[PDB]
Amino acid sequence: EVYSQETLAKQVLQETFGYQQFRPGQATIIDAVLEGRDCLVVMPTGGGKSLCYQIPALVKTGLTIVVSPLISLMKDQVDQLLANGVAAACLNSTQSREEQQAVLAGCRTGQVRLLYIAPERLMMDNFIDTLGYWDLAMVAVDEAHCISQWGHDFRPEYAALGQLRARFPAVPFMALTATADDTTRRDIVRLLGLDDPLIEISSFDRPNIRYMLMEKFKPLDQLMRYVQEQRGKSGIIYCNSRAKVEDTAARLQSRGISAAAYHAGLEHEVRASVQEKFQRDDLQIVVATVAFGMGINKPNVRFVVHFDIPRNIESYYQETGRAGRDGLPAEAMLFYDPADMAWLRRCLEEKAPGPLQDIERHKLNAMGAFAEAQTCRRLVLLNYFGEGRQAPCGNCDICLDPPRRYDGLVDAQKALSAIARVEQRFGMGYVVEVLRGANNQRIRELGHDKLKVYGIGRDQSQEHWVSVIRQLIHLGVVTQNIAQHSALQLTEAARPFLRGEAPLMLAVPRVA
DNA sequence: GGGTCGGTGCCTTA
Ligand SMILES: [Zn+2]
Repeated sequence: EVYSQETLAKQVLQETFGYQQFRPGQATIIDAVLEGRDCLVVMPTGGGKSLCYQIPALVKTGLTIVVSPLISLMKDQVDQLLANGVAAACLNSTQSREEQQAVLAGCRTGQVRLLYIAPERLMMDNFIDTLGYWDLAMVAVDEAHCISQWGHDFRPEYAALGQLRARFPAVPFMALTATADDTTRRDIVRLLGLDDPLIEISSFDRPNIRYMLMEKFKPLDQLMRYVQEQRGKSGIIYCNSRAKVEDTAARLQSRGISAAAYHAGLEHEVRASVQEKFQRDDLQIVVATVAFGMGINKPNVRFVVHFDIPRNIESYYQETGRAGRDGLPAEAMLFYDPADMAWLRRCLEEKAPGPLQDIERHKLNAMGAFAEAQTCRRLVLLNYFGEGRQAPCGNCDICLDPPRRYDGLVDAQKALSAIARVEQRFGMGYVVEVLRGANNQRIRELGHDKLKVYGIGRDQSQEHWVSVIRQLIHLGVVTQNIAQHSALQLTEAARPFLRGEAPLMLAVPRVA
């Protein structure tokens, strides 16, 4: 029968949307849902995510409920559908009671064909009761990765949508998202109760995006230099904390660079104005927390900067994926400091042990492995998402500037010697002063001139040496014990490196 | 030389 349903779908594709043909995989997804099967759609490339549920919604007789994470997303999606003559509506707190009653009346009557709604509203026990007295044709959960990303802590009603799926077993369910690795895919199936879903995964390759990493040495200065080299094209700078995004914004506005902070601490209409100025290109740069995310419709973001490393590869992929949507060259730049990773691990140890923390820890660890990789950045991303590839890309920082290594036994002995010289007590900021024998008070107030480690490594610049110590921490030769003021202690692997018995190769740092 | 670093959003009708 399959041919009959697709022709009805093809007609909707042409009549209400004006498009000519289905693109590869669109037909197979729409076919599946039109014959009653559940579906999980992971579409990082393709741009036809919304059509995958909106077209079967218009072919099926009955109501389609679209679960949506953001009020602004609901409104934008409803607006586009009404512009196409489709009877779409949404429900949210910003409406009046009279407005909501009219939406619900249209739902009972069937005037409304697609209803956009947040999980917190839909999962109310009495609301689900009134659903039974409608003609429900399909449920589609947009940005379904929220089920897993938020359903366990931030917004628990995202994990309750399975209760809805169990209440209406004969109504097909769709989960659709742009970013999801294997763990997230199975979690969506599990928490949503999809019954043997068709799983369709498109490619994660964005050839026009250039993945770049720079080691954080003087962060603000490097961030200043990178932006001033962008010569006024649009971009986003992500940081962790609201305080940081507010500070950095003011520093760039101190130069005359068009830049504005964005975070959830700002009143909402401020958020709408910054998002709108940015999108109409009257604002060059947005400094932002993760709050600046879903629903940003801007085709010409030319750079996305991560001033702080994200928590997992999915977040990094989704965030860098906002760049170069027009297909023209764009750049992703990550300012990496291993200290930011250890800060992220603390935040994780701060939470309850168990399987959820085990996964968050592995996701974090994989992100740190992406940052530390001495191989094509694109090969790490693609394979992490299960898309097998071995050919390096030629458009990452590893491919364009291959790593170069030098014998570090000399420099690492000079460093490993000077860190034992303090008896495990100084931090990295202290220890690197003695290796370049700069003149200051505690190198005499404690008496740290009468060591031959003082003034031994002025030969090379400051970035070179703290890079060495970071490399030794990564190899397990030095620890950073933050339980005693970030002092560098020495481990048991340190021994053969001071003796010169073990060979050692170190990479030069990432610098522009 | 400076994060002393968390951060994401629905929904309120006793
Ligand atoms: Zn590459």
